[PDB]
Order: sequence, then C-alpha cells, then structure tokens
Amino acid sequence: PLIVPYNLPLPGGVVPRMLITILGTVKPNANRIALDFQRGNDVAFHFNPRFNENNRRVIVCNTKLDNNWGREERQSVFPFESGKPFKIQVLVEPDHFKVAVNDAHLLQYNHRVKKLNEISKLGISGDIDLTSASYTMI
Ligand SMILES: OC[C@H]1O[C@@H](O[C@H]2[C@H](O)[C@@H](O)[C@H](O)O[C@@H]2CO)[C@H](O)[C@@H](O)[C@H]1O
Ligand SMILES: [Cl-]
Repeated sequence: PLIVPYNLPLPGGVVPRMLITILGTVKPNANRIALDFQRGNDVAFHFNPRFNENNRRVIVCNTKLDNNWGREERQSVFPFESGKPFKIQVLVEPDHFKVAVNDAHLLQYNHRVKKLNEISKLGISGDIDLTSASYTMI
C-alpha cells in the first residue's frame, strides 16, 4: 500500500481530459477523508468527506487562497462507508472538476483557480488505507 498522507505530483499541472483515480479502503470509525489539489500553498480544490459533522455525513468542497478558505460547497449525497473499499475518480473538464465515486457521478466543482497548469500536486489524507493513486489521459 501507500503511506498516508500521500503526495501525488501532477507534472505540468492538470489539463482537461486528465483522469485521477484514487483507490483505498475507509478505516473503521473514520472521521474524514481529504483530497487537496494544490497550486503551491493554495488549494485549488479541496474535496473533504466528513463522517460526523454534528451527527451528519457531508462532503465539503472549497478553495484556499493566501491561507484563507472561501465559500464552501456542500454535498449531502455521501457514497463512502466506514470499513469499505472505494474508488474516487476526478476528471478534469474545461470548467470544473467532475467527481465520481464507485463509478457513480457525485459532484462537480467549478474552477476557481484558473491556472490549471500550476495545480501540480494532489495531497491525499485522512482515515483511509490507500491502495493506489494514479492518473491517465482519456
Ligand atoms: O472549507 C473547508 C475547510 O473547512 C474547515 O472547517 C470550517 C468548517 O467547515 C466551517 O463550518 C466553520 O465555519 O469554519 C471551519 C474553519 O474554517 C476545515 O478546518 C478545513 O480543514 C477545511 O476542510
Ligand atoms: Cl488562478
């Protein structure tokens, strides 16, 4: 397996038609997962499943610029389960990141950071066993 937190370099940043695939298993009694697509210290796209926010399960998405979080985009559809294997696919499209979990469309996130070619790292963290992290062009 891979060590968590895991840094996946994205050479030359992201580009439409780039597909990032993360395979892992959620730990029992998990609290959180996070994917952080970074542009240096900025987080272009933070994708953050929360297993217990006031006894609710929610996915929080956001952008961090100059160390400040912006407006949260929340998704109540929650395909993850403690103890279970998952696949997250993030497809870069011209105007948004498109996320599918276990082959089912989950959400889209409009590009706030527009210099796609400078989003050159993906951090993967949280309460998971990480099996694989890779990318390909479709
Ligand atoms: O927005 C992503 C960011 O959220 C931080 O937590 C927020 C929390 O979601 C919000 O309800 C409250 O008003 O402010 C907190 C601090 O900004 C997390 O700390 C951070 O890790 C990100 O997940
Ligand atoms: Cl930008």
